[PDB]
Amino acid sequence: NQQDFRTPEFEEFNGKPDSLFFTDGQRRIDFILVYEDESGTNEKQKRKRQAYESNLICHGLQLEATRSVSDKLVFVKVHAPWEVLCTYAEIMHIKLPLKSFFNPATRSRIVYFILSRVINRLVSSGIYKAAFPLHDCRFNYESEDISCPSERYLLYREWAHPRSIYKKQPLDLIRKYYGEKIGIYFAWLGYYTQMLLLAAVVGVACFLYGYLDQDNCTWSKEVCDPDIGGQILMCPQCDRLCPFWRLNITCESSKKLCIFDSFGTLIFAVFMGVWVTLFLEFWKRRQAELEYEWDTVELQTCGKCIRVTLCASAVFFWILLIIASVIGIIVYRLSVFIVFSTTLTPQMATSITASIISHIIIMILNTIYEKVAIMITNFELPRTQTDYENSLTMKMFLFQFVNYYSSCFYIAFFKGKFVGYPGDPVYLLGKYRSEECDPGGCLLELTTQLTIIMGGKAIWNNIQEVLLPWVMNLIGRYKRVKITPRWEQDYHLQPMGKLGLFYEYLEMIIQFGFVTLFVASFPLAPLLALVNNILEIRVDAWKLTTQFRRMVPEKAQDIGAWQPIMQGIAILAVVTNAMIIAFTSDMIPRLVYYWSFSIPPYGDHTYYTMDGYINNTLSVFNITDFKNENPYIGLGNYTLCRYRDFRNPPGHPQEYKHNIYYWHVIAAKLAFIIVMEHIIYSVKFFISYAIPDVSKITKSKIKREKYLT
Amino acid sequence: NQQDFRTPEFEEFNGKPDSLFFTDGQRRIDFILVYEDESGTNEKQKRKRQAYESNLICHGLQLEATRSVSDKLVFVKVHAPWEVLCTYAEIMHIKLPLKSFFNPATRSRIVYFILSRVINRLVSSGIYKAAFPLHDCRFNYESEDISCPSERYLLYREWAHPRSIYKKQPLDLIRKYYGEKIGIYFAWLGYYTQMLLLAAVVGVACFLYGYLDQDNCTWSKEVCDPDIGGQILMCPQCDRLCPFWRLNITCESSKKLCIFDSFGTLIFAVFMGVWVTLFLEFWKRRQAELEYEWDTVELQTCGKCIRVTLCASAVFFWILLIIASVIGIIVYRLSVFIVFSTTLTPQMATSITASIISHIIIMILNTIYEKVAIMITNFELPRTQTDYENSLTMKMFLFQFVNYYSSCFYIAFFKGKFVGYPGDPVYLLGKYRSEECDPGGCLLELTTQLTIIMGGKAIWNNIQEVLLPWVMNLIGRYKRVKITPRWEQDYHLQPMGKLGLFYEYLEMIIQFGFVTLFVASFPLAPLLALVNNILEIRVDAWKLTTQFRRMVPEKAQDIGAWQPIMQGIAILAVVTNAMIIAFTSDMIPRLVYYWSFSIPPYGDHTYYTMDGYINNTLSVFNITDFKNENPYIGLGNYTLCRYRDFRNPPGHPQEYKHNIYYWHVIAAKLAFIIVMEHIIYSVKFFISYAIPDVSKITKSKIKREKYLT
Ligand SMILES: [Ca+2]
Ligand SMILES: [Ca+2]
Ligand SMILES: [Ca+2]
Ligand SMILES: [Ca+2]
Ligand SMILES: [Ca+2]
Ligand SMILES: [Ca+2]
Repeated sequence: NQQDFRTPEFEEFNGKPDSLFFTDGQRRIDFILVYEDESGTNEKQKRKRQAYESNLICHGLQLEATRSVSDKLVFVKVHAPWEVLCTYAEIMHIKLPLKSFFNPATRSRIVYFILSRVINRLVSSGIYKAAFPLHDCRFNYESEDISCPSERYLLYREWAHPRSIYKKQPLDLIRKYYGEKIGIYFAWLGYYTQMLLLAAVVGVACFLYGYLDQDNCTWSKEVCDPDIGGQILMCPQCDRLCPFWRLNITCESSKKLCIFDSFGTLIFAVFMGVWVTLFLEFWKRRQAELEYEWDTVELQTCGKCIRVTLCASAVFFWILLIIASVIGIIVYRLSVFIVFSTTLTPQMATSITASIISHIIIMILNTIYEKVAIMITNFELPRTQTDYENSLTMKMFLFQFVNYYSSCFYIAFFKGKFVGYPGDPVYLLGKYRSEECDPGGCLLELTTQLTIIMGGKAIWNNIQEVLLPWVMNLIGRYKRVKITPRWEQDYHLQPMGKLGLFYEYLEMIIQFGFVTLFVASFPLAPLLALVNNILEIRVDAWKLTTQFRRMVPEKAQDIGAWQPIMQGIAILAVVTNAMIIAFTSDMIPRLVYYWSFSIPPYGDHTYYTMDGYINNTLSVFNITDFKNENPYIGLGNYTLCRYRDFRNPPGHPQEYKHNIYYWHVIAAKLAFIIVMEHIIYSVKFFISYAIPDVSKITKSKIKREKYLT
Repeated sequence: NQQDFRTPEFEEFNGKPDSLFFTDGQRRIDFILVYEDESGTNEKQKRKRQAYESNLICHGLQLEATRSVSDKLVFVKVHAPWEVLCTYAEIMHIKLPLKSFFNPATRSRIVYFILSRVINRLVSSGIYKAAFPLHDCRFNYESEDISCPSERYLLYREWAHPRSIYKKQPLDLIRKYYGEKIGIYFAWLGYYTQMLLLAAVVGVACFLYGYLDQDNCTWSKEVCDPDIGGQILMCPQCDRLCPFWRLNITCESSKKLCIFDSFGTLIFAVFMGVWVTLFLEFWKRRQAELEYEWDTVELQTCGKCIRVTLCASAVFFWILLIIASVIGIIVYRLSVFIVFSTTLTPQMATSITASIISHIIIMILNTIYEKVAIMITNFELPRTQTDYENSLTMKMFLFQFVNYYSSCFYIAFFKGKFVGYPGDPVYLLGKYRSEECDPGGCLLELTTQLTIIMGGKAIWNNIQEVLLPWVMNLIGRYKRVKITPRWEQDYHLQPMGKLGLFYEYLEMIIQFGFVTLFVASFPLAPLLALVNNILEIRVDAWKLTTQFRRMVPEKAQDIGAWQPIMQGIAILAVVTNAMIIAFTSDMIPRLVYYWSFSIPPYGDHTYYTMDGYINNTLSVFNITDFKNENPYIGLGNYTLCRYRDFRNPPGHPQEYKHNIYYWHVIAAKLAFIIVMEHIIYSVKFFISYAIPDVSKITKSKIKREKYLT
């Protein structure tokens, strides 16, 4: 309980480069503690470190220290004798196999438990420079020792190296080497990849059906027609800066719509609801199977309400701030301002530099959000580590959810919806002319945004994720910080800090939200997600195996707080897809025209048809602007312009007002929303109620194991 | 293992009327087995009974039999010695209080467990006439024995007698005497009564707000106006049998609407969604509290799929049959036919007799449904008793759900909705003129039906429930089947058969469905339910204590399969209330007229107002009927009649077609449905997520008990 003595066997030796044992070689190394003490504060640090070491030795752990070959750095090897391992395996209910005994992962876990009981506070408060377990050997080179298995080498060769991208991951080996948390994360990623493969095959089928039926979409042919669509003049989208544009300029865009706005996309949206339900249920079954196999199950007021309300209010305030930041696209404006202030076509180079600066600002904002969430959680800390982790997960996920989906939601649901008509357009404030929809359409803009986020941004994210730890290691290597032992080699690696796997989970949860919430836009989201995940498994494995210092293995029977998050995203996905199809997409007006507006009562066609849809939906507008300016007159000599709305034509008794067509279309949209939501929710409830939570084989295996034990 | 010997101490004695002990008096009676054997089948029955008795005695139970004072009836008293009780309390993990030992309830439970291990099959197959525990004494008279506590007498005096209706139930005493199932049922009933009191106070507040604001509802004043509402002629509701009726005849009805169709009802519907959420959550908390207090927690393929599909198809077929039976009101028609074939104003007597016959047919149909559900479950029996009970519960609940709510759903959502217009009315088949809405309105009809079901039918149900066991006992008493001992007295009581508490739960679940699903009609449903439950607690207690033979105590940590049923009813209630308000109620058209149809664009009023609503919603109709008959001409000389729809007036370019008003109203209804459903579901999710499942005090109490033990 006192600093009776220092670490015994204080001697230096690094002759063996791949030695995981002590100088004698009988007992292996289960932990390494790195500190520098040779050079008022220094004496206090020395005293505290000596006291901690003496207390640790008093518990039975064997510690011995060696100075670094390259001085003022001291590495203390920590090993647990057999009696200590047995007593703390009796204390901590570890399911050993009963018909070298403990694999190094569980040995390191036990030693870390011992360090925690009497380490994190010391490391944080400059007492210890580092504290970490040891890898077997270099990932690319076999271990010199023959007795010691180089399972890190095999893990790199068959699972982490890109040459083995097609091989299924050795999840048992991953769980054995890194622990249950990493293993369950990678198992979930693989299962997600398989389900994405299924959804991607179905989505490609629907996309191909839409693609083959391309020349037979009448409205696009009318749009591209120089007569039907070439003689339609559209009102300007802004004051004295947008010109009267004919519809022909959207012709190419219209073609893309016939591939992304068709009944195939609706069928695929229904199938995607079903697929999300199946994904959740079969993940529950697989999670139960993993719980059985890996034995992951183990056992170890007014003021509070006011604090909770205050923290929730602060979270809501910062969420609003992030909403304003993203919708206000202030990052791009700031990047442009910085580029202009600071100083092979110049346009593309300037765009690339602006994008790079925007990405840097984005990552800085992300770490700012992390800091804010940490501060808020500390402000309302319940001091329970699991509860603290869940609360921080929820806060950070909300921040990232807003930061990533605010632009998409604005494009889908709030961009161009409230614009009025060219006469008396809506002005929110002194700021004028709330932006209207793009000439191609809001659905096409949303599809383009999703393609950019899922196609290029995912690749750039993977490249940055694979290069950042490598660069951080390379700068240390060039910093000069000849043969090097194992502990020093692992010391010069980037330590995966707290909530390291949290970001890996968060990236995939954001991808899942992109795939499910906005699947009504384009059916190729599952395919892009599939490609990204196939790359992501290997990039995460490679960066964890090589570039990152080994973490203490943990245990977890589930992905954690992400399960309710995914369930909530699944619930929200039905509503979001229904809204996108009804509001963002133009399929409902086309269907209504085909079934109600082309018949004799409201048309001149004897049977249902789609021709004339373009000419019979664009409301006319004579140039009579309210003087509450009238920018149209100065632009050109045009007299009548047609806009995308269902107002009454000029000269009507109630002109520029919603007619029967508008309310019929609105009723159709709302009825579609209600029908789709109710049908999809009923199907999801039936599927969840008709699927066992645990696997059929797992029940029998558990029963047999209980019978035999 | 063989019939070595018969029951020892075979002797007769009934001198002590309230003796729960044997003839000696040292050991009490824990069970009574009643049989008759003194008079080829008889010898086999005798041999089997003797073998069973010998096997039972071999296990250590002490049995002795006495012949009835009034012959051929033999009662065998069964008692368990101390060693047997100890060994089977070690076998069955009973939480005894460790700082006469076993109360008679648990003694009877243990003895019944012993009987089952080596009784139900014997009783079913005529081997034993009966097998039951014993009450302490007569409910109205103190036990003669002083040592024996007459807790049945106290239970009747303070909880079951109607004189103690206002006193809170002694739930601990109920659990001690009857067991955990009965105790938890009564605790749930009491908690339901309290929550109903809260909801009823709020509903009475809303009803009073609607009642005070009665003279200021303009549309009812217009309806009752001899000028505005007296000059409106309505089209007949049927062919050549309904006359042209002026609106004045509905004036009184309109007044009632101003009390049941107002913003107060909407506010109360929102509050009722919130109240259902709070009810479920606080019941979860109370259930956890009871689990702690009473220690209720204890421990003891293609062909199958084809069988499941076949059984589900049969269930669906019978559900459709019950739908047709109830909507077809065949019970009332059959009762009228029977009355006419068989044979102080005659009208009221005939109506009362028809109602009595209808009630008899209803109870016969209920037992038929029970038999059908039993047969289906036996057809697909998984042979697990808990699973069998849950499946039978689901089947019987579905049958009763249909049988009780089909009429209400038809009135609310399918009666008068699809009628077309007087020109070319819709004919489903050769059967003509699908019935239109009542002149008062579908909402008033639904409110009247709910009042009849909740107000009078509940009282009649309570009267029948309290009289049926009493009559069945009285007929046995008059059958002559002088002093009588305890076992004979309890023998002459109606045995509460299998799933006896199932019906008690089912009645309250049906009442809960009536309260929640259709609360948008009238806000007084919680008050009527509160009165009915206040009576129901006492009637159930009285009929269980006095008129029914005592049941073996059981254990259950929850109400059972009824919890998911109530959760599903709660989920469906939001949708049903939204549909009722939007579709069944006329509030949405009134709101639209006040905000959109009374302004200058569609009205002549400078500001928002409700006057002129009646004259500006009833579509006109000139007498021009299709000849696909034209019954209107022969009825009278009227030329133009006004009907409740939004078709175009005659002479319009597209006359008798839905106009902009109809689609505006439909869009308003659907938007209200979407908004209300989403808001209510979000609020329910937030409330469930912000309420701990277990009580705050219960957590600390469990922690303290674990610390001290
Ligand atoms: Ca990545
Ligand atoms: Ca990653
Ligand atoms: Ca399931
Ligand atoms: Ca009753
Ligand atoms: Ca009852
Ligand atoms: Ca809760």
